[PDB]
Amino acid sequence: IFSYNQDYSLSNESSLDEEGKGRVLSRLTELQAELSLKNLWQVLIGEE
Amino acid sequence: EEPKIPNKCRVAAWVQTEMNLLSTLTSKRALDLPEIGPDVAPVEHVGS
Amino acid sequence: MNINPYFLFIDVPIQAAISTTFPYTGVPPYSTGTGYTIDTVIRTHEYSNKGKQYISDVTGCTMVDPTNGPLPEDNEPSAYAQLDCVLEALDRMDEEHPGLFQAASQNAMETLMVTTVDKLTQGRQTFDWTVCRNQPAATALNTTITSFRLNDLNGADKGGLIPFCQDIIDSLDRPEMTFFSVKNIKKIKRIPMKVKDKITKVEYIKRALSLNTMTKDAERGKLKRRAIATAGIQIRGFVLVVENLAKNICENLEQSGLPVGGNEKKAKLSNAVAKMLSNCPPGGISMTVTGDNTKWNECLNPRIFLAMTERITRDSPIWFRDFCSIAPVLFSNKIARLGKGFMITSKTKRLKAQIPCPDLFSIPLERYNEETRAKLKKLKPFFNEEGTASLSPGMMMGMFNMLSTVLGVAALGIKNIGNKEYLWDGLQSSDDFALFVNAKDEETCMEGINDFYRTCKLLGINMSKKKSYCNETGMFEFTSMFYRDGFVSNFAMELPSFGVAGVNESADMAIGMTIIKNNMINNGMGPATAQTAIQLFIADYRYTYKCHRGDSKVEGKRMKIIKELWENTKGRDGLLVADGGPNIYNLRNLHIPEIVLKYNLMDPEYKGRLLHPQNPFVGHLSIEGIKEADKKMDYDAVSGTHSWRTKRNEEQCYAKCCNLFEACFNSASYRKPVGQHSMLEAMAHRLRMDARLDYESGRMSKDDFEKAMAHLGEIGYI
Amino acid sequence: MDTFITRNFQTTIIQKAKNTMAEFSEDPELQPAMLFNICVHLEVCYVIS
Amino acid sequence: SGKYDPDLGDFKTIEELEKLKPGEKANILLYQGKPVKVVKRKRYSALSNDISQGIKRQRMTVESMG
Amino acid sequence: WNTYGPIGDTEGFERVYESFFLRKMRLDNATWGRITFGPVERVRKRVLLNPLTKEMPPDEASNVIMEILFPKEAGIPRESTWIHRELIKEKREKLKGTMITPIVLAYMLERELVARRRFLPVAGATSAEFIEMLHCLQGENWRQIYHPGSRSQSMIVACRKIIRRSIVASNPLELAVEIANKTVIDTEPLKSCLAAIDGGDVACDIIRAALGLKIRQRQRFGRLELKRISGRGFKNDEEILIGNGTIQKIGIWDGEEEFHVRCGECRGILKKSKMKLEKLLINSAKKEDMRDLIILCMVFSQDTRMFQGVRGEINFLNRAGQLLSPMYQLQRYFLNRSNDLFDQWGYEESPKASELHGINESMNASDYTLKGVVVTRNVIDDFSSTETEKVSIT
Amino acid sequence: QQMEAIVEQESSIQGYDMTKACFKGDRVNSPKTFSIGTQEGKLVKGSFG
Repeated sequence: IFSYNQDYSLSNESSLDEEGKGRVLSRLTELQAELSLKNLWQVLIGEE
Repeated sequence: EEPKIPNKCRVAAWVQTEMNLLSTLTSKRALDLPEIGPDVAPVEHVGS
Repeated sequence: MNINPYFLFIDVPIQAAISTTFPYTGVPPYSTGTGYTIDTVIRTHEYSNKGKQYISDVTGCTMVDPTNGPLPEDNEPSAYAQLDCVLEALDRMDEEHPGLFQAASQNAMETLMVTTVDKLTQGRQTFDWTVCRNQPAATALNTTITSFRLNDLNGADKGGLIPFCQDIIDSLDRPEMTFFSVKNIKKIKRIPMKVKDKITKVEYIKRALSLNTMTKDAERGKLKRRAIATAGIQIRGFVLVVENLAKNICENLEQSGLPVGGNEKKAKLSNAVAKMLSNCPPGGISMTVTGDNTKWNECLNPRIFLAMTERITRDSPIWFRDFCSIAPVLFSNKIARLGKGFMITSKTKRLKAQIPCPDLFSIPLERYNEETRAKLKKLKPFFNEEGTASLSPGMMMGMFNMLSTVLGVAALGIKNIGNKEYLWDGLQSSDDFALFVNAKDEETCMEGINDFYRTCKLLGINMSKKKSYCNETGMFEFTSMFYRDGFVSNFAMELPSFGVAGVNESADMAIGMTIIKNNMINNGMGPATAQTAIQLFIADYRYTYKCHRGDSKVEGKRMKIIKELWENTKGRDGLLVADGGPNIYNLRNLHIPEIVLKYNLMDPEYKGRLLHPQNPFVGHLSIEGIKEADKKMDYDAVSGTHSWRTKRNEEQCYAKCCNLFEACFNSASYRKPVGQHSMLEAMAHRLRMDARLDYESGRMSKDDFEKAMAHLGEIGYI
Repeated sequence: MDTFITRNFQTTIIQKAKNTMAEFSEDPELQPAMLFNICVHLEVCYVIS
Repeated sequence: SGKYDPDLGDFKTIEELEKLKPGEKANILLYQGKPVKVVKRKRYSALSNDISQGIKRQRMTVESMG
Repeated sequence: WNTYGPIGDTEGFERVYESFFLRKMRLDNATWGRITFGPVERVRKRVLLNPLTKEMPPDEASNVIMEILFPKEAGIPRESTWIHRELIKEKREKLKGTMITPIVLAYMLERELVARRRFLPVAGATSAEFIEMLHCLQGENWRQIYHPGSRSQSMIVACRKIIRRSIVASNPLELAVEIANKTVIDTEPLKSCLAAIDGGDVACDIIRAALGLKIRQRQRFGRLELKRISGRGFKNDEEILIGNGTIQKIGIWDGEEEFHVRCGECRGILKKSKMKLEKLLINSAKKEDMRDLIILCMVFSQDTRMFQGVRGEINFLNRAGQLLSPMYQLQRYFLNRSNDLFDQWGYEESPKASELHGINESMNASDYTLKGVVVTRNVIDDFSSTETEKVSIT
Repeated sequence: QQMEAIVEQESSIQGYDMTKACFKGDRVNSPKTFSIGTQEGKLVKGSFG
């Protein structure tokens, strides 16, 4: 599980290398920043 | 105060004479205008 | 011989010499507006007096409802609009277009969910109820935000316009309403302070629904004065959303002249007339009605606009449908403020006194002038005790331009009544419509014109039979643009635009030259006219800034220094017209800033001095206007000594917070910052990093570092 | 929101998300946030794999 | 990757960031503030290539099952 | 200060204000010619007011500006800096060594990158270089000759090749987008000139739809660009006998409709009813373009005369070897043999009027025109409200 | 402006430039004359200037 605030929970820490987690987190952070710039972040409502 | 309406007047004669006189050449000239840059294109030559 | 300028039209068509007819060189008419406002209220209620008259139990103000009222039996203006006919016109428009209503409503909703509250800061002056005056939109919004904080109202901090509109609607239910009012306390001096004032629910409702009034003095081509109304901040969001929706709908409609402006409108006009000429049957006649609607807003009931909003959003979320229907409700129960009141004077004692509106009826009416006597005798029924007029029916000018245009286009698009052997179509834009009726003869053309007039009368639209005429297609006028035999003369009315822009030397010059070139492109200004405009503008520009040619013997403070510079520098063709340099601009190079134009001709010392990297005359905070010149016009200038700014003519809180944030993050001034954290911590982190970097680079001393660190320490982000 | 989805996501991921929503009878237009969430889920899965 | 993680102390500039060998952890500021922890990359990335290859594998699987 | 005081640095102006000095260079080296005082026909067009170093959308422009002149606050570079890496490094090197306030440079870069487009009356060339001087070049009753001091064809060809490659396979969209975003033109993927120009050839529009970009919502039929004006057409299937004697089951539009029609340099207005063309108004632009417009509008209108005018056979395919719908087969047949429906269409008296004048089957401005066709000696300006409405991709 | 337009119209008719012809005339075109005034019910012409 990955969160938009640059934190994650992994059942096993060896499943993904440093690069994979870093890249997914970078994509999530870019999406968050773009949403905030477009003001969709607050309007956005999660999977619950 | 009651509103003061404009007077209802007739055709004068000084207006016509002034219209005639202000529209005639005089040896005296006052209207002067600042210079502009050299004209190099044909279009600005025609304009000049 | 007696001269006669009108004789010019004997040898020239009127359209060709139309520019000379308009007196757009003299002083435009300028102005109490209370009389005009009372007259407007009187006329608005008079046109709808036959409607249903009741008393609002939410505010206690009398209301007149013309909708679904008696059908007019006379040519006089009628606001009695039948709802079924409006829905029929809307349905015909929907059928004639593929799901346009759904697309427009969805796009409006999407752009609404993205809109921020600060968009309400744009526009013009707005009515502020905390002071019951007219204040700049930004100040009014800030004051209302501040007041809402006291009564447990929030959503402005939440960002988007949805929470702001939600808590605005909530505010109408609070049993009280607390805010800060200006108190001009006497101490003799009059010092303004903030006093925590409170008002009840009914008073707050009246304040929110009140519409402030002012005189439309800027008008140029109308003898009789009209009153323009400014609304409060509690209607701005809803009116904005409905206007955006109506713009979305009308943009697709080929019959709508708005919001396209400039050569686009000419293109639309010519294309429409060509289309109608093509569509004419064989030997039939396509007559053009040049129409100029009057009482275009004193007959449009806001209830019809409520119905139009509901029908337009036929398939949309219930929450959005409710949200976009609030503006018609607020307008249908609006109240009108009344100027500053009449003035009564006695000449036997040289005494005069202005009577505030709340005291209008505190005086025997036998003392007002007979005209105002009748005005008040007719306004008494709707007069509120506080000094406002209950004005439910009709609209004030300028609010629903797009929605009214959409209603007009709906009327236009019916295109037939009873399957009679004719058709009609036209252009409509905000109180100006041009109609085209095609038939097999003139008689049927006017049968169609009369049918269209009747249909308009069924929606509250009342075309002016005095300001309108009809002729053959190929010659008419639309919004002061004249079409004749394919020739569309842009009526030369941009003349009052050659004065200095009054922002600074270089910027004013760039704006003026760009204006000249744009006029050449658009209005057909001839090359000789453009050269003479350059000459006149340069004369005015030199005079206004006291900088003539250095050689000339004119005297002045800066002129002596210009004279000195004239011979202190050899290269004399590189100086700027602000430095007494010779003019170099011509038609071929109106698109180039002069600083780059004269860059080669300058002298090394001159260009070094003028184009210094640092100038005490140039400041970062002065760059705000470097993009758009206030309409936002784009101009190209160059950084230099002549890029200065003129002297100025929770305020400090917000102002200095924003200024400091910009000074810390220099990138903020250009693009919107991004972050989900408090401003304080961002500034603290940035300043800590900057202090460390300054020390490591040797730019800060050790004692300086310790001090900084302590402070940043105290703040709580170290 | 749909404009952001079009700009920041490839047409392929958008098509896959739309197909998934259709399988569940959920309208992508009426729930743009859910469509964005599904697109992000697909993108992160592809990025992981 | 990660949050502030104050174990590194103060932040470091881009020039000092380059000094770190690949795979290290650094404490940086993102956008206007927003402290975060970053890891120097050992490669160059192409999201479009990854998405295209994922789609290719997905359709290969679909065809093979079909 | 302009007279005496500190003397600054002159280097920065050589490159910082590059656009202005390029404007001056284009003006100085331009060559002027004669002046034609005769009337000039002008069309209202969406033109780019000023030339751009590399046209990009506003958001990409802002991100690039920040990446250039704001080294800090550059979190997670998006999929835009790699595309414009050359521009980033060039502008970075050029602007280094200056001391001007950053906001001035940011605004100048925004001018140099973000596009500015407007509706203008133009006649002749349309590149931004000529638009800069449009105030002098053009004129309601005067014209001047001016010559100011490529990638398009390549992108057209690349998009066509991608379309042909992807169509033949199944699930064309994914393959097409893979090739499009994996392609490059000498420094950059295809999302560097596709995103630059507005619209373009139908292949480019389809590729942009496959990619993420905005495309003008004009209806492309063959080469015709159609913009609906009014009316709703019910597409109902019907069985119609073709002039060749065969019977085809195809969709026909019941109801009246009208469209602004464009093809190359030809503009016009078409009004059609079901199974019949009613009216067509055009301006004289070019013989080839006019013939293409007439034939394509003829095929699109689905006039019964067009069906009865077929004489050969309709079994053609594309370069990928696929059988097309009968509409496009008829389009290809008629374009290949233009003198097929023209002969049997029928003629109509000339449009007797002040300006309306006819055109014959040979495209010469000759009277005794085609039934319905009319050529007006005026300017038809069309295609307003380019909403770029939401469009899906199958 | 208006006079400019006038002259331009003339230029549209015959190719060359007429600003000397309308004002003073030439060997091929007479000076341009408008109707300017009147006297005793008789309208009078007037030079371009």
